[PDB]
Amino acid sequence: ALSRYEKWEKIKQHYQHWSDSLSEEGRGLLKKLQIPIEPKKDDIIHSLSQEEKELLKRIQIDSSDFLSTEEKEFLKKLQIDIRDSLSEEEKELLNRIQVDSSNPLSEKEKEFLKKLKLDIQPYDINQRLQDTGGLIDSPSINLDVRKQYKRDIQNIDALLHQSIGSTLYNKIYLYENMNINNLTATLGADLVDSTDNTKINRGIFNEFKKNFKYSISSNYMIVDINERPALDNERLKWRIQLSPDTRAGYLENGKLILQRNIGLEIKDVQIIKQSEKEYIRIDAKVVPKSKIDTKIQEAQLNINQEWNKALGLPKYTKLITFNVHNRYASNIVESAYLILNEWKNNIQSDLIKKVTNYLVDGNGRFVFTDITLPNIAEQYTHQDEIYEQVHSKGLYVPESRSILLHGPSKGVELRNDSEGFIHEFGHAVDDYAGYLLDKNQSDLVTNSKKFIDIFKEEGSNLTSYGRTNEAEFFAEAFRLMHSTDHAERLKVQKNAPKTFQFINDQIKFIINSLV
Ligand SMILES: Cc1cc(S(=O)(=O)N(Cc2ccc(CN)cc2)[C@H](C)C(=O)NO)ccc1F
Ligand SMILES: [Zn+2]
Repeated sequence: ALSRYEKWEKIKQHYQHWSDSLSEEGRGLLKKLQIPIEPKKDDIIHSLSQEEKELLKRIQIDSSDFLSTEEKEFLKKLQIDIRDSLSEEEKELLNRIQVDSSNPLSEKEKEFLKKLKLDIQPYDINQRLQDTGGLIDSPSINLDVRKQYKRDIQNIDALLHQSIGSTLYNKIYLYENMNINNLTATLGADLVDSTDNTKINRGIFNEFKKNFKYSISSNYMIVDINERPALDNERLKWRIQLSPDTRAGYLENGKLILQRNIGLEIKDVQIIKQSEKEYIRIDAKVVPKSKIDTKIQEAQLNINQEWNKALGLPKYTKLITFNVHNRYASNIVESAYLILNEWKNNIQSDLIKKVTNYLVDGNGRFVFTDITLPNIAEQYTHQDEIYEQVHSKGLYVPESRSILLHGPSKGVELRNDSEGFIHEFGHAVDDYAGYLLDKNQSDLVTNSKKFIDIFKEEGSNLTSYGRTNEAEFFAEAFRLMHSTDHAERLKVQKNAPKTFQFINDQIKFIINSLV
């Protein structure tokens, strides 16, 4: 055994001059990176009108279809403060109406929350870096805050000037404990076996290992000099080897902060045992970011050439985009091949071809990303207003004729990423149908005389989320009609006959469009 405390001491000495040279502005900066600054709950609540308090008190927050997971969590802690001023029956009653309460929000509820989200952003450098993938000019937060982020990130980059060096880099390992849900909320919930939680589901594991070949860090990784025993939710244990010129800084209690924008090549992925629980070891080696970007671009070129051919498109149509910057990079890239495969397997070749030609005619894109959708230009160039921007698993944006699919998050009511894609392709089918109906006044076919009536009657029969509005109802019905599960296709035909009819009609109408 090679001594944890001597390893520590030697890395501390390597950075001792650097540490002692830090101004205390420098020190403040590093602590702020480590410990984000949260919103002041009191002030938020103090600023609500009495009518807004009453609303926030009674509102069900997971009914939202646009808030991030971070925003959703904060709001719930905010509901609590609001509520601790009540009777025990009030509190119990208000929680009593929560069981059969999967329903869509009222319009005055949604409008309120959409504006409230501008006021509950933490100031959190590493989160801002990961969310935007390093592209911090993205107009998804207030301009003034955005500029404060830029100054801080620039100053941190300038503090991290000293590399680990030629002597240390192949003598030490660095460690990082991770929650599986921070890479894939989908595989996360089902990689710990259900029979036994101390075991790893070998099938999912082979899937995860399958193309986990590279990884990108767009923020500043905090790593441990010595391995720390896992917490509850920490089933991923990274062991990282740096490169000689990897720049880093010493943090107290045996940590290193690494420079942003590095690449990691996955060298090995194993199941290992640590006190009768199973964990996943991930061995990784720091490489230059550009190397991995080169691999991403070649994959993008190759998936487009493959799909340009299969779709009867010009050879150099830029159709599929990899917008990839985060720790599960290579899976995003590989997952897109499989998603597009399930798409061609479950939808008529003529429908797919005629609609995708329409998207390409409007300079459209299939964007596969691991940054948040508000930070994708296919959304933000057409949605100036932050209160109108959407976080979700998937989005169709008609103004840019693009489908956006966010890899890392897990969609409610979804079995996988392929299902999510097909629902988005449902919005695009709705778009083209409305255009064919009326080529100058290009509107959505769900905004038509007919379909509104159909929705007013059958709008409650299918999925809970189908009850939101005409657009979503259509999209869900379209998704269920092309499910791999046979039973799903028929429940639509039986529980909502007119919609079934109406969609199959539009599909006919589209395929029957020509030269
Ligand atoms: C069920 C489902 C969800 C999504 S989604 O999660 O990506 N999504 C909506 C959303 C629904 C439900 C909830 C919480 N119950 C939150 C958000 C977005 C806005 C959407 O309508 N894109 O067209 C995509 C495909 C799906 F089949
Ligand atoms: Zn939708």
